[PDB]
Amino acid sequence: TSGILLASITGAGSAFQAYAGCYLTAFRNDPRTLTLRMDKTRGERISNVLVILSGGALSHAVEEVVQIAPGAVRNLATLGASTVQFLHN
Repeated sequence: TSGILLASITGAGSAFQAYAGCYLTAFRNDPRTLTLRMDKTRGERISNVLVILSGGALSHAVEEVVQIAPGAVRNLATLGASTVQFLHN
């Protein structure tokens, strides 16, 4: 239960370093979804990000693995969470 509050992510987007050399932008285009665009990885290889959603409607955190190429997008439901963190899987 650490991260940025989802309420602080807007349609404009915010950029994160998930782990060394791996950068992504998160956008919140509606209150139910989080859109992740992969921006850069070491060697431009497929990412290996762990997304952790917590708080809010969630009594316990939920995690999702995101393995996508730079330039690709992953949409995920936020499940009423308050908080999100990006880490290395």
